[PDB]
Amino acid sequence: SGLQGHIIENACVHHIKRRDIVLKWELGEGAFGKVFLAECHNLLPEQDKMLVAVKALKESARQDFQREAELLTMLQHQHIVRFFGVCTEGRPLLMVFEYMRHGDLNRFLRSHGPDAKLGGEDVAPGPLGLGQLLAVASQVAAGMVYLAGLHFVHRDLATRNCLVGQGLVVKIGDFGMSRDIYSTDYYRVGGRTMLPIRWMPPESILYRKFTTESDVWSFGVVLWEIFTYGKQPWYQLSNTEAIDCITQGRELERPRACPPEVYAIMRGCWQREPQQRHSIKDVHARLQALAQAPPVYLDVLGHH
Ligand SMILES: Cc1ccc(NC(=O)c2ccc(C(F)(F)F)cc2F)c(-c2ccc(F)cc2)n1
Repeated sequence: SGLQGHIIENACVHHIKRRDIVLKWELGEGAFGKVFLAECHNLLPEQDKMLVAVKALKESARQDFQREAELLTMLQHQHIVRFFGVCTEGRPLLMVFEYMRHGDLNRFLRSHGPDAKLGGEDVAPGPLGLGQLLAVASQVAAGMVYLAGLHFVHRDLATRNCLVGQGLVVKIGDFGMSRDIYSTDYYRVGGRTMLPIRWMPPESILYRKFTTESDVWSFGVVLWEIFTYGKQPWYQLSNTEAIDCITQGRELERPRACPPEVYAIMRGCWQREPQQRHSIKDVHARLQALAQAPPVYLDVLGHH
């Protein structure tokens, strides 16, 4: 449950008046609640009014909301979805986040991939270029560095759990609806429990262990998703065949658009032994340089 997992190991929360939040329309809905585009007044200076994404809590779940909001208030970084605070006067209780114009990273990758149907404000016509793909991956890594820095275990790192804003700014974050919107990205064990198996290392599938290291493995899989324009990992396999391949040491193939150097960052996250796995700091440091490298050096990395 991500935020919940960090709470089960271990207020500065900003409050917003209901009259300062004006609900416009729904963006999505699930089981834990729904998301609305809203207009927020007197939130930030030199703006007066601004657009935000509002999570409306759908029982003794009100206490959960408060600790989640406390955790979200602490979790502030350039590549973590900005949390503005809560509205606790009257029901439904709301969490207020920034509005991310391009939506989740998976949706954005596929819409700028070779399988997209078809204007070009933040990015060029046709599929994303190498430079665009690298900057994307680096921001996700930066965000994961801040999380390993604060010693936070995500448990569900995937491009569907990242968001894209104006000027191609990518941040880790979701509104708790991935299980409803991307149900095929989870394996239903029984009753309620749904696991993102295609993104999980052998110790999370086999031993049910979740760490900072199972999170670097997921990043490796996120790196693969970036270079395949949001394709589902092990798409050719059923849930049981995918569990089998992961537990039997199989590695995901090198994507077409992926340079051997980027594939080496991936393979480093995919070491069977959690200890052997490369730290997120170095995975990020390796990606920052690859992203901020001259086009002369970049063009020699991408062939054909
Ligand atoms: C059922 C479910 C599953 C997963 C969720 N996401 C998280 O726990 C999560 C969100 C954000 C970040 C980061 F890094 F951006 F700070 C890290 C995370 F692990 C949620 C969720 C619950 C409350 C909420 F305000 C937002 C999302 N709910």
